[PDB]
Amino acid sequence: PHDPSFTPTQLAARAAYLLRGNDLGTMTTAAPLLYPHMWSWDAAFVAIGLAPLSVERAVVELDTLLSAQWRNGMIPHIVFANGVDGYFPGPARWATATLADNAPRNRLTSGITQPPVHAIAVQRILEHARTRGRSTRAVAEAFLDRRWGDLMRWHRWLAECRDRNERGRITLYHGWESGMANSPRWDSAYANVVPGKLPEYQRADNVIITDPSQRPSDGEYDRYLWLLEEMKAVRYDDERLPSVMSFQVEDVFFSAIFSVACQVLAEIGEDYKRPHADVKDLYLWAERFRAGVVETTDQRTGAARDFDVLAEKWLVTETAAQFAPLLCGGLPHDRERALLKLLEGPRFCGHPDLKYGLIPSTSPVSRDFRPREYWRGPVWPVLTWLFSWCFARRGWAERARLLRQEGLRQASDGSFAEYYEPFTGEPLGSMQQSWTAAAVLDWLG
Amino acid sequence: PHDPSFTPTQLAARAAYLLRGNDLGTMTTAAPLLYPHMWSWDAAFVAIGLAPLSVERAVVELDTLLSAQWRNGMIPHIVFANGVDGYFPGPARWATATLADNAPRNRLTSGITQPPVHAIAVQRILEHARTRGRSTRAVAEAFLDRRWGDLMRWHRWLAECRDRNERGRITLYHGWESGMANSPRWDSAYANVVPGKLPEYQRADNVIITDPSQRPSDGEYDRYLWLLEEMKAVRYDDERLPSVMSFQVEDVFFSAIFSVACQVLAEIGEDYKRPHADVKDLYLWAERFRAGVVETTDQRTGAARDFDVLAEKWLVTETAAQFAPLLCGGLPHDRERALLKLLEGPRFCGHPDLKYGLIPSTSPVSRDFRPREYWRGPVWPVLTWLFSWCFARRGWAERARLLRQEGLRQASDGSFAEYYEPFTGEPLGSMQQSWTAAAVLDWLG
Amino acid sequence: PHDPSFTPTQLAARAAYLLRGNDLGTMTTAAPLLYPHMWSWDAAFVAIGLAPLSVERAVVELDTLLSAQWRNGMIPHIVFANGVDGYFPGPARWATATLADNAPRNRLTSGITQPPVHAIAVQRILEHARTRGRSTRAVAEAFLDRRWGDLMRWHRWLAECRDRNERGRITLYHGWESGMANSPRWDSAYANVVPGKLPEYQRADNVIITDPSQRPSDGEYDRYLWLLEEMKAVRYDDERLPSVMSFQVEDVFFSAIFSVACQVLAEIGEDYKRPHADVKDLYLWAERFRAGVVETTDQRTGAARDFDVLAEKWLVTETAAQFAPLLCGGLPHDRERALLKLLEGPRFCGHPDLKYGLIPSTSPVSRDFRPREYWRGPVWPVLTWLFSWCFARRGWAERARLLRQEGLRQASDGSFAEYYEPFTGEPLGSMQQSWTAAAVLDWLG
Amino acid sequence: PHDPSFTPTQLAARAAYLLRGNDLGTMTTAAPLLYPHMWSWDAAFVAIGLAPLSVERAVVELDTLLSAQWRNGMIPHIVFANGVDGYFPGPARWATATLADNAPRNRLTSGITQPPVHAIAVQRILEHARTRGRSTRAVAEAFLDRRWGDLMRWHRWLAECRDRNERGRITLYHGWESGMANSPRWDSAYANVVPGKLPEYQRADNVIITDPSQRPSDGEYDRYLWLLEEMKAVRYDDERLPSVMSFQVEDVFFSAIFSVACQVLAEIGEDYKRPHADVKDLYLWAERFRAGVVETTDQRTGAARDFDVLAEKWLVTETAAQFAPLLCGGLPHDRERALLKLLEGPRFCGHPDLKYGLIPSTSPVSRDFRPREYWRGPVWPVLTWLFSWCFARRGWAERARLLRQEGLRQASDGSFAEYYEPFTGEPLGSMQQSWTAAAVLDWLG
Repeated sequence: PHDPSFTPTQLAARAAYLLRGNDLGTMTTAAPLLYPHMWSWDAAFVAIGLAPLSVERAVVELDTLLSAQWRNGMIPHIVFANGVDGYFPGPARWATATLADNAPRNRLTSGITQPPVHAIAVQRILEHARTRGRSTRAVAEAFLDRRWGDLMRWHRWLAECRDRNERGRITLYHGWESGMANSPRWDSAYANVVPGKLPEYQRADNVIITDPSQRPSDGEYDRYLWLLEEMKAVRYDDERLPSVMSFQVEDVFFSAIFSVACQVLAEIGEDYKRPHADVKDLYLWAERFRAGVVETTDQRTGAARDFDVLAEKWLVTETAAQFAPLLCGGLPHDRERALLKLLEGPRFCGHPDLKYGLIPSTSPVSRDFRPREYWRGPVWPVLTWLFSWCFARRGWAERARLLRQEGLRQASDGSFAEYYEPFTGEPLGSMQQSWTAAAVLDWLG
Repeated sequence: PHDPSFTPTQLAARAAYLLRGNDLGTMTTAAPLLYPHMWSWDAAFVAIGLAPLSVERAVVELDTLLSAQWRNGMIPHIVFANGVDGYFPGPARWATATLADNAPRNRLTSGITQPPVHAIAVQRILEHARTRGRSTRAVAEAFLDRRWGDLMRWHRWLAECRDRNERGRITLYHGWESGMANSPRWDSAYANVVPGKLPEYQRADNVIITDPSQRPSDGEYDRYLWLLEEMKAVRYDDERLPSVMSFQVEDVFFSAIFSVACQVLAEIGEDYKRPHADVKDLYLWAERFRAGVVETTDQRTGAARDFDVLAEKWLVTETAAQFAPLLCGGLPHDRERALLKLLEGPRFCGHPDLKYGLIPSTSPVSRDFRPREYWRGPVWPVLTWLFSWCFARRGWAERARLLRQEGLRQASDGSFAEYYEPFTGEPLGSMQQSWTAAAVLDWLG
Repeated sequence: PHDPSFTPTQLAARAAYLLRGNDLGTMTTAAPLLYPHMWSWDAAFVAIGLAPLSVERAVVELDTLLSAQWRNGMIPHIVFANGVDGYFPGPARWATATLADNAPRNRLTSGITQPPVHAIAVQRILEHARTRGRSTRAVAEAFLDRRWGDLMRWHRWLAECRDRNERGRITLYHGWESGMANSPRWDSAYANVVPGKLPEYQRADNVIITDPSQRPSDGEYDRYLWLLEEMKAVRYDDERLPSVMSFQVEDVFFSAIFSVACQVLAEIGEDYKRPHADVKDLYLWAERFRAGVVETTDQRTGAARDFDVLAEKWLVTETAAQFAPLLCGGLPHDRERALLKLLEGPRFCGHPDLKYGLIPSTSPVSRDFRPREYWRGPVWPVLTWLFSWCFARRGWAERARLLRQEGLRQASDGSFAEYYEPFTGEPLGSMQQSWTAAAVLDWLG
Repeated sequence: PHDPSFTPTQLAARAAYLLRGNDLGTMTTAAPLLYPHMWSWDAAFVAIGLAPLSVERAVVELDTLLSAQWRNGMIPHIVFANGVDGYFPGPARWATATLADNAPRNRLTSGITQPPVHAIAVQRILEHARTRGRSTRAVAEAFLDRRWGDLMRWHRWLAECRDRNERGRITLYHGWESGMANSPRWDSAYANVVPGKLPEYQRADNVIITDPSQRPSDGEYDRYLWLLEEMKAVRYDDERLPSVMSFQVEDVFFSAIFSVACQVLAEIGEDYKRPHADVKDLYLWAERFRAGVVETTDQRTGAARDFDVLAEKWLVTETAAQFAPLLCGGLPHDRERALLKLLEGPRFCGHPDLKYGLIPSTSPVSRDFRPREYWRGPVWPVLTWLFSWCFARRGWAERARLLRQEGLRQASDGSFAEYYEPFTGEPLGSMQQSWTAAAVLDWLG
């Protein structure tokens, strides 16, 4: 009654209870109903959440994801559960099994990608395994033996096929590949996507989340689904997409995560005596994408910009993605101090009306801000976790600690919500969201 | 490496992870492999462990158990999982579905009972639900509406059919009904059980636990299975068992739990406006069994004795069951002080070689003590929990706290072992034992 | 910032820092400025708070108090610090050094008493000492050897000199002896106190606490100080007080504390082989004062009434002292259930406007309620602690737990306030109050 | 009992109780008896430990130290408490009041310096203050206004007067200035110190710590005290010390601490708009002393060497000071990996006989190792803390976490020992050492 929050032990227990409850056997759904399949970057965070519970099962989560890797190295953003419906677009709509030459056999997947947080999950698994003794280390090391090549092929596909011009930024062909479907970042690029005759469909997502203020609009879904038509028309061929896609953007946040992931995987490579050529390529990509991210930045504030490849235009918006350079490093000293002032100030974590000192997905002072509407404003625990972990890696121990503390305070209601209203703290999106439980589990230690 | 123990949050998370992992859907197995079905008093403890995680699912656990209640009110000690093998004796051996007129329809069960800890689980569910607000209170109250009569019929069957002579002690027809299969308590009664021609069988339990030092002997299993033959021969008829059973003992520990359970259920009855006649009967039974327990006690030490009904003999052994009167109250002041001195002294919790200050199942100084052998010596987390909870209810806050603290220290290895070696702390029995995880979850709060 | 509360470790650290900061050497002040001397029941709580930090120093605190015990057994409510000013009435006003035949030599004290919580502090010291090993047990046991007789003389003085008619209730000659100066309990007795020629004085308390809404009025202080004149006029002679005092009340809360303290001290005496005649007397007094408390109770609600000895009338008020019978036991079952319903319902802990689920000193629905005014409404951490500890000793583990949880939530601001505003949680009275820090330290474990 | 360790809250409480117990008013002694005055780098750590308890009192600690700063900027290593005896050499032996032109007025101090950890304490005070709201921020900011210039003069004195040749390393004229009196680092330099006519003296330190195995030898003390005679003979004149001192070493650990402290203080200066010329000088010194540390390093292992200025030779020893480059950064990637391998391997934290995974002051495999003898082997909580904090600032979050976890495990006995036996965990040196309590308080959060 007086305090509906849970203690740290109750919260850790409920988080673990949730993760096991979303386990289908060898894959964990991203949420019970809204996302009843395996999503790529959710699966990485699920592996992080499972590592304190079972290193073996955390490795299983990544093995399942990597078993769905495309022939060319791409990790698709959905690995569909066998016989499960209730998410749209589902496998019939993607038609990758029939159309895509590089699609896996004996797995059904989507035909687009998602950010490469996977190396970070591998590091957390290895860190847990090393505290657990010989048998558990052997599990994690056997996973490295079995999957190091697949991880390399994933990073190599990103570096070679989504950065064809060696600019150090990743090109996306769908806003879904950013992880942030309706971010204001993509609005001006989506405005130039004009659907042709689009085959009939009915959304599933807003049958589960019925409050229209919390999900994208019908007109946005028409553009999301039209881009699918464009990809299917060229049978998901990498070489043909640049010629046909109505949406081609360089995603600076994805690019910064890739830089970090390359550096992380390179250090794993050195510690576990992987091939020197692989380690050298990883360090090369880490520096290439760090530089690519820095090249986008405002010289006064450090804020990173996305780039619309079709319009040949920097995309200037006020979202959390602006803070990409903080994740990967590389900014000059003065510019990074300015970027931190922006982060901590009244446009983001310093905004006087926020319930928690956390990073809203869109600045509350932006014209684009909508406090309930998915990536247009709400506070996302997954981002809080990713920022806190990257900040700790930068050496910003107190900044990381504060994000963790506020994230745990927000999460102490036990809803494990997908995102939270930034002013009232109301849980929004799906409840029982796996990567929110995973963030809590990793934080609580 | 240096410290393989888990933090309170890691331990709570792993305990919850385990409980959900043993969940078959509407019943939780007592262990993954050794006990791959629902056991009656394990199910009560599972409900206690689930209450901090999901009041709804805790209620489901008790609903499933009570759906298997016999027509006469008996709660059987096993509710078998549909299609699951691997425990022996299984349903084919009991043959209750074919033979027992009072057996449930559409559930397969054993033909014997187990201690009535269920009311304690109901109290813990209600206590959790009241901290969680209106909707959760409604779940727990709807369970009371739906199951109060079944709980009454359970207590009434114990009081009327297993205490036919109104002595205030429960008669058992199998040592398995005590929850303590090979306790030294039953050795002299088992010595008078002479098997006839016993149908061939092969144990399953020692295929899973292969160390022979940790389980009962083949000769003990022959007697356990012969008693089954005696019960089947009279088709599990309550009225016929006293005439045919080679094993008839009054179990003072079971009797003390019943007294406590009656008092607990009576208080629930008063708080939730149940029928006055039911509450009055519960208080009557609570006092009858408190007196029955006290009547067994040594006048100098307070230690409670079991009674062999066939031999007409008090059973004097040195096991944790001696402390029955501490659970239910009723001893004169001087005698209870003596009993506490026995508990805290060098024969039990004070023994100088114990790794933890916990109650061994058999006194280490007894000729009967075997440090690995099931109920002949090891320390059982389930007993630690039951003693700590009953002690707190007596008002012995520090004694309860110390048992909890030592139990948590012992459990901090994360094996969730069925029992522990009292000197080395080695985990024994089944790992991943559900009621050990439940004790940890309840303790950690 | 977004949440100014302290973590448990920060709170425990700050509580201990405070207690050591208030240590003058061999006595701890009750607060830094408002109460810059040793008060008797504060000193008991200080000893409880010191026990987790230093058993030696906890023992010193009680040794210092008992060194000021009067020749007849009375423990006076203030032991003044040598050469310290800033509290009024000071030693000159009491004039016990010169007037009181029973006052101690080479300590300056007041001339009235306070509740006998001291045995509870001895129990907590012994419980800590027993967890700390041999040298620490030796310290606590030596304190018992040295002070058991003084503790007996304290209890004997209460039983013989403040319960002259063996009614099982303690008579007070000053409202200050209740520990609750301006409780509504005493208003009708104080209305019959008419000061004669009262020597001029200036208050000190409201120089420190200047907000007039938080302290008693000048008119009340005139009565407090006039009662001192009546005592001085008979030189504090126990035999003459009944003939001259304008204020003579039986305090049912003090009486219930005394019942509990006698039972606690008797159990200590048994455990440490103290003289049997002493233990027998303690148990006799425990039951006499239990019965005396029960005799006062409302036949419907169980609520305990104080008694005005001069007016020969029961004093019916709506304060926390009504709950005296819950501390010591003795109510018939049905009436204790009614009393608990009153405690947990909308007149006390269930009042809908309370910030915390805690017991206000006066019911918010009473015409006497004043949310800021000392004992006329505020929530006192010292009472939360006493009720929680007594409730645990009754066996009401969950009720005790809930009081401790809410008390720790309230105290997490780190002000260690004397009392708190019941609706807003505003800290009131002296900050850095020693017994509030002691409560927190005992709770946090 | 079965486990004498304290819970986190009990430990935090006892640490704070200790720190307040060692408070003389405006300075905290480094220990109760062994070190009954203010030491300079202890005072910095005391301020860190006080910051979670009282930002005001933490600031006072540094104000008291800086009030004893010499005219030339030097912070002396002892500020003597007025009229306190029991440490030798005391103020009479140093004779700085009468001989040293730069000694402060109305403070008594020693005549040598100690490592510049002070900026790290300022950062922790500011970080706490920023979580506590406006009044507390005002206190910390006022301290910066009042003392920024003194902090600059301290850093300037080190950079200009103890690095006269701009080598980026700090020259010591006494092994006591390293904070590590009897480190094997200094043995070959001390072998070239030949006392002349040394005035008679009696040690005080080994009257308190009487076990000869835990303190330096008489022969070492003769050399410590003779160096004082050489300084007094030139009246502590900075310009004359190079011409007369028999001990002149470049201390690479002190140098690395100075690099870190300059970087930390420069960031503070930027954040609080201090003069730009000061910030520029601080960053210049941070990089100069980083480079100076790196220049000393082994080309295979990265291990840092001290330099004997008189012998013009690198000092190669196997102590924790080898790890200086991990604190300040600057090693090439491959050599820093080698240095981390040395730290985590069998010569240091991975030695198989260590009770805790912590850094011994001297390698257990070195011929110089002595497991009880002050800096010749014991594990020092102060160094665990410094390494953990510096490692977190490098971004090595898991390495920092592991040091803190093991440090808290070691400290959970509550002795707050000066140092610990590396194999048995036996507390050694002074108990109730202030900077050990400070480490614990900072860690527990």
